[PDB]
Amino acid sequence: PTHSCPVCGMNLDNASNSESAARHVESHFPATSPQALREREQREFEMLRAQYGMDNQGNFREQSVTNMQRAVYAGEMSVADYYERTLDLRAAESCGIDDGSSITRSIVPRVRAISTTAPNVVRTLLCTCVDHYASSYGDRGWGCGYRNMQMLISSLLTHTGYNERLYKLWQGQKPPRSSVPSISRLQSLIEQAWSQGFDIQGSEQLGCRLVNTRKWIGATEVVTLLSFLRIKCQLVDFHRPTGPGGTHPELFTWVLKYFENSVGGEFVPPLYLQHQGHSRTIMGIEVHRDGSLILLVLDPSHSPQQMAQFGDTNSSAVALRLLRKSEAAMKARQYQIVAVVGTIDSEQQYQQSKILRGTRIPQDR
Amino acid sequence: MQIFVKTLTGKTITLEVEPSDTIENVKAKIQDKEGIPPDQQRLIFAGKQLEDGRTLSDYNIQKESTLHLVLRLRG
Ligand code: NA
Ligand code: NA
Ligand SMILES: [Zn+2]
Repeated sequence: PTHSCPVCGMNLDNASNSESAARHVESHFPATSPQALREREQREFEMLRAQYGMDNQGNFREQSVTNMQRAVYAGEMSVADYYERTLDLRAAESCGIDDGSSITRSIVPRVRAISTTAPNVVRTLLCTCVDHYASSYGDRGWGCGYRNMQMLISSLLTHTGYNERLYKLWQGQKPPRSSVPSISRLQSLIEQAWSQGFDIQGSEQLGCRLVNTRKWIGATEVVTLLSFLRIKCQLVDFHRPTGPGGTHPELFTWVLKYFENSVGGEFVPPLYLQHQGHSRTIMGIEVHRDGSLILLVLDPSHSPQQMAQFGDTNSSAVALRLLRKSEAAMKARQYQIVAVVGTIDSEQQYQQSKILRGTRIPQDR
Repeated sequence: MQIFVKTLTGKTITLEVEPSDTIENVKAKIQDKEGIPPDQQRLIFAGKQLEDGRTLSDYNIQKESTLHLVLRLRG
């Protein structure tokens, strides 16, 4: 036997071809040596639960304390800084407000200044305003969906109509009207939305539990939250590539048309962008001199130090590469976008928005 | 033959399948039994996301295997 299966010892010389032989071997994953099958199921079950945070294990406050302490022992954070950050966190979390430690302000004018002077840029189409929220000590690894929600809310709050709806989340408390809810408060509001009947299908998928977890969320939880707060969304499902080499030209065309409503001066919020395993925020789009379209994508995995470069004395022209995504750089098999498109104006529409509805592009329904 | 499909909440259902059934067919059976749209279903076995056009036999999925069912697009 020139080659046999290293796990079960099957003679692979009589396989139909090399792909089927390799595919048999890989079916033993993760076993690579001669080794019940219900055990591998448990291991995979645990690894998927840990990845998605579906085991409810840990929470934002605990991870914050642990990771800040690790930074102290690593020499990265002074003990004084530990005390200031911990106090700020407790104070802001007492009100359900994000503590602002991971924010970078004024993203739109900073990006616009660099983009409009970039040599190959002919048009720069941006949301009206947005602040960047970076994942930090308490949420790195899992907070991306919530941070992107925070970025979108930071923009919506500047519009008095949307501010009026969002401000209802404070339920009696009277913080500054520009206050952005913390991750823990966002988890609470989603649980409350679920308990009033929003997206029963989705709440069941997530174990009907979000507060005091480190659980991954996606575009549907964004829609759930905003619909709960009487804000009308649209969820657009770019379910398969539409261009050569696995690219998404139809997503870029959709984003261009979306932001073309921004030149009139009317308020245009950014877009929530989901793919498998990670979410981001589309803050705008550039048209380059050959006519190609380049997304400007904010990412909570980028640090405040990375985002500070856009305001720097130098770091500008090439530093913009961090936000830019051409069609060749967007090759996930599937993307979903959530856009805010207005307000929910009656109890009938409110109740109906409890069943989430999405738009598929290309249309296959 | 019987296999199991288990979501990340632990909800487990059993399916009657055959080795020549395609993954698309299995997602249709999941929809018939639980009402879950196939476009929301991500089936995982032995570290792979199973492709709609391949069969259970292609993935060496035998009797009493558990497929893990991840739902929607999250991250
Ligand atoms: Na927990
Ligand atoms: Na880039
Ligand atoms: Zn083998």
